[PDB]
Amino acid sequence: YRRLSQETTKLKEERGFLLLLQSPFITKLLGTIRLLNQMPIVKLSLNEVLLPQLNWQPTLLKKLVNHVLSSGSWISHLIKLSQYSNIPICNLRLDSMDYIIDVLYARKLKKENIVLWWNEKAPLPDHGGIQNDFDLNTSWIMNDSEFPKINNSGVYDNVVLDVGVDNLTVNTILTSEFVHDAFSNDALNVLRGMLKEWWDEALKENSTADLLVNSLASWVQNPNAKLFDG
Amino acid sequence: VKIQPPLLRPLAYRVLSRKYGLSIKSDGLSALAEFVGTNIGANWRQGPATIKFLEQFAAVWKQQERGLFIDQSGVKEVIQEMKERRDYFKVINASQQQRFSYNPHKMQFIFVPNKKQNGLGGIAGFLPDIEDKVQMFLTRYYLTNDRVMRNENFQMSITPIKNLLGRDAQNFLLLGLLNKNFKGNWSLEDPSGSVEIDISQTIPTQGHYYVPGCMVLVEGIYYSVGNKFHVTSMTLPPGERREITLETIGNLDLLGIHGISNNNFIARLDKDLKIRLHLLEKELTDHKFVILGANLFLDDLKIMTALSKILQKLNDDPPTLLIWQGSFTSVPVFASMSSRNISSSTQFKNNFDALATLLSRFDNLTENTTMIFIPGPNDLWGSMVSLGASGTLPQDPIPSAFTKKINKVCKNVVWSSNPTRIAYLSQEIVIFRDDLSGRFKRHRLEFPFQKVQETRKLVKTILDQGHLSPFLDSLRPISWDLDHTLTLCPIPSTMVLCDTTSAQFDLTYNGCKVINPGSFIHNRRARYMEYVPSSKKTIQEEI
Amino acid sequence: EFKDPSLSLVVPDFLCEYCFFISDIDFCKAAPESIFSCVRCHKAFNQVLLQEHLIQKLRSDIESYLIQDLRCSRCHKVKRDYMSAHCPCAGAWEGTLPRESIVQKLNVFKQVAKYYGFDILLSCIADL
Ligand SMILES: [Zn+2]
Ligand SMILES: [Zn+2]
Repeated sequence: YRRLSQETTKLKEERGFLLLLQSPFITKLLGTIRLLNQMPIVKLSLNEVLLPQLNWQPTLLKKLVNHVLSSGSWISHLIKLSQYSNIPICNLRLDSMDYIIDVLYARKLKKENIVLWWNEKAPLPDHGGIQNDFDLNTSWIMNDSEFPKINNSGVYDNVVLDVGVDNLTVNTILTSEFVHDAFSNDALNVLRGMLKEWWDEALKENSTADLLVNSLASWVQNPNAKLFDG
Repeated sequence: VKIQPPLLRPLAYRVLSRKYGLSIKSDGLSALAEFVGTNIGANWRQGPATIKFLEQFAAVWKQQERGLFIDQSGVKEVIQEMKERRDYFKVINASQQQRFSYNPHKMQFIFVPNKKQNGLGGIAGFLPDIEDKVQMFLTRYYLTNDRVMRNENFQMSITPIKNLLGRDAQNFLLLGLLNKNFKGNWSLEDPSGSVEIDISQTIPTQGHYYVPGCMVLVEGIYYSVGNKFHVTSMTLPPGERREITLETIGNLDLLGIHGISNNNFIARLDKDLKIRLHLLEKELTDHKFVILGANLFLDDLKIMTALSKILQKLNDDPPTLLIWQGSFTSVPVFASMSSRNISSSTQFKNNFDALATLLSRFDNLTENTTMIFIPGPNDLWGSMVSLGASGTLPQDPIPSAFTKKINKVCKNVVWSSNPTRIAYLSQEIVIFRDDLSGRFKRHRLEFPFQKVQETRKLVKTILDQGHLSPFLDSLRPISWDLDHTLTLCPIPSTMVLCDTTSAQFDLTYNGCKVINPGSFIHNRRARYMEYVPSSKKTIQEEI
Repeated sequence: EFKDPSLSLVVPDFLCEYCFFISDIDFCKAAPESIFSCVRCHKAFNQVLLQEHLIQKLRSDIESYLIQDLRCSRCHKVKRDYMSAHCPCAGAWEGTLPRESIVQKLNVFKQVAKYYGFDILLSCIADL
């Protein structure tokens, strides 16, 4: 169990390279070996791996072989995302799409004259310290997430069309003082223009823009992403 | 020698039915038979020893209940006799606190049956009924008014709000909930009625945090042109000491360790108080308890290193009670929308599993000291809905599903609510973990017109108002029935007023001593504080 | 007289990362092999997330009941006094959220937690 340090040291004094890291205990492995802080490392956390308690050799072999022979495609995708998003290599993750949206939206607002209300390690917007206080209106607006529906029972002898609606949230976003529950319309217009240019770029053969527009709604819902607001 | 019950029956029956006692059951006869079997010998010819042992049985059994029946427990009183030929302190949470109501017209506290003991509780018994929120402010006002009336200075008389309707150009003294009406003006509420206030020429009594929701004594002149009470001075009601507060109800067993009261009868005790006081006066230095700072995080390496440095020092000399307070996770736990990484609940469970490993190398502390854990603002249950913000005050303890290894590693661990009460031999302690300085500073009411004074004002206000949370339902929602746990009545001797926004201090006032532990880590220094039960303090740090 | 032989317990806006797809889910009325998988893609859901969201819903329900308002009996005006015996007219206050509704909801939570193997939700209930 001590050979990890020896291998890391020999790799350090044999070559100056990037390291692919994949484990459910990324911070623990970073803290166990002190030589890891001296090299640029890219993290590729895909956790929640388990054993079948029997015949684990072929499944772990499959995992390792697909990882090693798909690392090329993984790094190609990471290079594409980085060279499009103006973000360094080691600050990106394959599934961390919300971070790019956060940084670009914050940059656009910084070029504007609007306070970012940026927050870290806390899923609440920064309001100057007032946000930690309990309030009736806020507590009512977080928990009213139910969506109504219409159902008219009966027997129909006529033909009925079963249709499906897609991309409703993006259309709603793009289309359309006194009131205290109102969200700042400046930010709304800023993000509307952002989404419009996003749609235009995704139209002209851009996979990254299409994927980011797809993930926009999940970013909106998820409070774990920074720059969140109820 | 195996006896015949018929030839023993008269000896028991005479003593337990003619001189003293009554209603001996068959199991009582069997227990007395086996007792005679143990103390066998020259019996049925030995007078004194058997009858004095029966008198000792009476002296053991008459105190329990009423002693008019003897069930299978006869062996239990026999064992009591055998064993009659630190302990005596308890820690209680807000969930199991005894419920005592109040009635103004008779001016006595009234016991209320506990829904846990008499109710079923199979599905949902913890839900309070509707009228509790109606009666909670009434009870608070009643207690405050009684406290004001018992004061030596006030024997001048206050007048109800509603009686101010017909007169004018006369000064009055009143008290009531100072808050905001629906329109947006400041008003005083009384069980009779409400009026509008005037602040433009108000001179206050300095040293008080005038916050909406606190009872205030108001002096001014009424005017019937509108509905404006032109105030000239505002002052919080004064306080009272523990002895005078108690003596009005004798020495009630509210936090009863010797005995408890119920709906059938009421109890009292003062004979053992001086005995317990003298017992406390000796071997008190050996019975030391140490508390740490707040917001101690079980995720970063620096806090673990500091805790290991503290534990290696504390292992050789284990204290009696060790209290762990503050939030144990630096990030609030809530719903996880990612299935690719470690879930928040699993990470929270993992944070405590390391503590079980770190306690394995300190067997002295584990073996000789009990553990106390107190939830913080953003533990599992609160931050589940409040997401790290303030919420309901009677917080549930840490769930048992996330502490399955601490209870096996250590032989004495207790999880309590945010307000918790411990009853020593002659001391009662309340611990209350939350922020007060910012709450009072931000919502301080304005009047048109060196860091030790802020804590002075905080202590003075919190002791004069006599309630842990002098705020309305809008700011801090409170459970409808458990509000009695937050009432500051028969005020405790010592308050562990943990606050992350106030400097450490050791103030004492009005017969009550208050201690204010700070954050466990600050400016690359770690600080923890130990209190000697002899009204002496010590502060120690390890870099 | 015919009635509905089953109750309803719906969790709104459950997200599938493999599709960025948003839909509700009924823990009582919907058949199995659909609670544990996405509607469009046939990818299994994570169970502890489901149980955590159920706990979130239950705690939010309890808080919402505890933070309710009071309404008069005869007239339906809202209570506007921090302390008062009853309405200026005849009638006593009643809560907007009745007790029987939340009692039945807790009962259906018990039934749901008993049908499937949900130890964490059982421990969540047992701590009350
Ligand atoms: Zn899917
Ligand atoms: Zn009415």
